Order: sequence, then C-alpha cells, then structure tokens
Amino acid sequence: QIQLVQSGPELKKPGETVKISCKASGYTFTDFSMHWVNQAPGKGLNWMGWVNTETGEPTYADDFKGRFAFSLETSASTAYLQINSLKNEDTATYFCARFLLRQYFDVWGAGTTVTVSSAKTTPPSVYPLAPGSAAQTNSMVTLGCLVKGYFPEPVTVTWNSGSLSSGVHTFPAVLQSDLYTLSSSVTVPSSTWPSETVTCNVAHPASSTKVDKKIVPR
Amino acid sequence: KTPEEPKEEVTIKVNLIFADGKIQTAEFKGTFEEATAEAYRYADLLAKVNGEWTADLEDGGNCMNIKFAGK
Amino acid sequence: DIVMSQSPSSLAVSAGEKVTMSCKSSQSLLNSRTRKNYLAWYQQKPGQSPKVLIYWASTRESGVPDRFTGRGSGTDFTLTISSVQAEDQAVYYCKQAYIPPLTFGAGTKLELKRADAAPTVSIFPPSSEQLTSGGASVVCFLNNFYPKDINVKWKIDGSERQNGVLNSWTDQDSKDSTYSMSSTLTLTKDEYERHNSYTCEATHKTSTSPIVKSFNRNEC
Amino acid sequence: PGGGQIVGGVYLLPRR
Repeated sequence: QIQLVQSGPELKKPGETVKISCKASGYTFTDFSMHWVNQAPGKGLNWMGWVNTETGEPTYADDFKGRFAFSLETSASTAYLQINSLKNEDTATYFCARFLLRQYFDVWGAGTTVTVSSAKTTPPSVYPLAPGSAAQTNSMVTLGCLVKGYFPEPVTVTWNSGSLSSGVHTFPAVLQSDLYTLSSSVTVPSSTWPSETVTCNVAHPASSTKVDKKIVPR
Repeated sequence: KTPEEPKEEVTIKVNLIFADGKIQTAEFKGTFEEATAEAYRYADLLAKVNGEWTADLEDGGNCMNIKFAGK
Repeated sequence: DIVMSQSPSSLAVSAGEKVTMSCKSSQSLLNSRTRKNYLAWYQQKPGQSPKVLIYWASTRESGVPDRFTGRGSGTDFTLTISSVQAEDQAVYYCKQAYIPPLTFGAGTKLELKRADAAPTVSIFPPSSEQLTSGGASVVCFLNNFYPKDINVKWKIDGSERQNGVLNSWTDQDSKDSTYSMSSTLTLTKDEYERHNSYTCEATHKTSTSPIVKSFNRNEC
Repeated sequence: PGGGQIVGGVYLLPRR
C-alpha cells in the first residue's frame, strides 16, 4: 500500500543539525512531488516547500530559505529534510506529503517531531496505579499508569500491547523543571482484572527504553 | 499591515440560535474589530439558509446571541 | 503571498446537526483556462497527520462520505458537514495551491455538544515502587464528563494544598464526546508519610456539591 | 509546459 515512513523523534541542542528521512513505498517515488509541512506545538500547518522528485530540484518558501535543505536518494525512494543551526523555535513536527497534479496532498507521513533544547535526555519512571486497598464494588474498575520524570517528548503508552484500546485515557504530558510527567488510565470490567492481566506499555524513543508494567492488586 | 504597537487578541463568544430551536456555539479570535466582523459575515453566511439574523450584544460586545428568523 | 482566512475559529454542535465552515482567500483561486479553484480542505485529528477531504474546491476525495460538501468559487469557500458525528471532532484547514507558496488557513476546531455528564473520579495512593525512590505522587482521574470546564482541589488532612500539583486535560473523546482530566500531587516520601488523609475534590456544573474521593494511609 | 511535477494551479492548462 501507499506509505510515507518517517524517521523517529529527535532531540537536538540549539545550534546543531538534524536530518530526517521520509521513505516512500507502494508507488513510483519519482512520479510525484514530495512536499514538507511543519506544525509547531498546537499551532497549525505551514508549507515549507517541495522537492521535484525527478529533477531533484528543491523549492523553498521564503520563511524557510536559509537553514533548511531538501534532498533525495531516489535509489531508496527516500526524501530528506535537514535543518542546520537549530533554533529553539524550530521545535515542531515536520510532515512529508505526496502532492498530486490536482494540487492537493494524497498521503502523509506520521510526521517527525524535533525538540530543540539543552536539557538532558532522561528515561521515564513508570509506576503502576492500582486501586488502593479499599472500596467495594464498582461494576467497572479503573486502573492507571504514571509515567514521570522523562525528557524529551514523546512517550507512547498502550495497554496490553494495544489489544486494550477502549476505555483508555492517556493524558498530554506536562513540563515542569526540564522533566515531563504523563498519565494514562484504563477502565475495564471488574470480572476481567485481577482475573486477566492488564499491562501498561510505555516507550521512550530518546532513551531507547520500553517498560511493561503489569498492574497488580495492592 | 498588523500592529506592532498596540493590541489585543480578543475572543468573541457566540450563541447561534436557529428558528427550529437548535443552538450551536462558535468562537472568533483576533482583534476586536476583526472578530466582530467575522461573526457578522458568518451570520450573513448562515442567514443564506436559516434566515435573516438579529443579535444581542453584551460584555462590551464580547458575547453575541445571534437568532436566525428561519424559513 | 495569498492569505487564507478561516472562521469560525471554532464550533460546537450536537450530533446529527449541520455545521458550516468558512474560508476566504486574498485573491481568486480560479484558473481561467482550467475553470478550477485550487482550494482544498483537510481534516486533522489529535496526534494524527492531516487527511484531505475536498479538492478543487468541491470535488470530494475518494473514500470520504458525502456528508462533507465543499462549495464556493473565487475567494469565498465553505465546507459543510450535514450529519455531524463524534468522529468529526478535529481541526479543519483550507489550503490554497493556486499560486505558490501554498498557504493554509488558521484552521477551525470542531467539537461536539452533548448531554451533561458528571466526572467519575478515582484516586490512587503512591505506588510502593515509587515510595522506594523517596518520591510520592497521588493521582486523581476525573473521567468522561461534560461540559469541559472543571476544577480540582487537593486536601491533606482536610487542608488545601496548591504546591506540587500538575494537571492535564484530554481532547474531546472520539467515542462519547466527553472530556477527562488528570491531576497529580507530588511530595517527598517524607511529607507523604507524615499526613494520613489525602483527598481530591472535583467541582463540575453537573452538581453544586464537589464530588469527593479519598483514602487514609492508616488503611492501606 | 515543459514539466511533469507542477506546483500551483495558475500554471496548469487544460489537458487537451
């Protein structure tokens, strides 16, 4: 199928360089122009320009003329985006999208988010939030997971490797003292826990860590 | 031309009341002059199908009750 | 540069209703020879990348339900959703591709209105695992409520506490159209072990009396 | 046109 796979999240210090890839598949890479679009935290989409995939000629929007560079590797059906002399304000997520002759974007990559900061990368501590020894009987039982003291974003949280998607509430992370804290809750029927095992899966790309905390009754 | 001396990104909160009884809520952000002009155009835009509109201002004009005559 | 203006900034409607979004350009998207308006509408949900809905100003992309309809020509365009459902909760952007650079509107947030719902509150004492690190967080979950406005109060042995509290809110739920929020109170293991009763009070419109939840350390 | 990948409808001409 038609896809655009982007590299992972990056954490760069101000003044450094970052280069992210967008690997296309499922179609002939050289037939469609590949564009780039950025989005600063909660701020909306902005067109950065495009790269002709057959001539390899890049075209930049004024606002991105300078530190930004578009490049290819046709043999690998991959498009690249490199930012040099990184500014704190470059923090955002960058998307690559395939553009059609009808002038709109056909497919998009999941976007790559890059954080510009001097704070040190630090792995999250993951604590199991099981109901406190008490209160009986609720029809439904709410479990939780506390992911604290990590940097930078993001962390992806799932329950039972993803099989438990409904009833989940994973909250946006909050920044405090160069350290993040995120939380996630799952509400499941009492007859299923402690009966069946419920496990919180959190991944933190920047530190290359995965923690699978099983929630156990107190 | 956009001010680099003075101000305000206001938010105009609006209630859209239709003849049939349904109520929708909307917001318009920007300078007070801009946002007000927005609500009005939007009202005109919505009046094309829900009828002529009338309004009730308050909070200095930071809150609108737009009613559409319907038909 | 061609400027795209979108309005409202946001909208809130009840399921099944018809909602209308507006987008106006600086200039005229209409090519004389092709007889086309190079205006497209994109839909973006939380954490997801955008997904096109309409292109030449009106032509519905394949796979998109007829519920969505794009109209307009020149500088005035609109997007309409006839039977709004929870799966429409997202930001909608119009983008002009008539003359580079391609420019986007600021977007229009679309949320659903539903019957009020009171928060179902849960409180969790610090995990023993966290205690062995000398840290102590008490988490309180206020899930699936509506409207979205909500206040939380933390009390330690009946006394209100403002320090060490972190709050986080969720985007409108894609299924029930409610909202949730997470509040965490953090202290040192030491502070935590010197007090006994911890409680969080939620204040929602759906009641004049704060929903209260708590636990006492002497009972764990 | 002398070009396959184009950006900007202002340039496109009927197909013909």
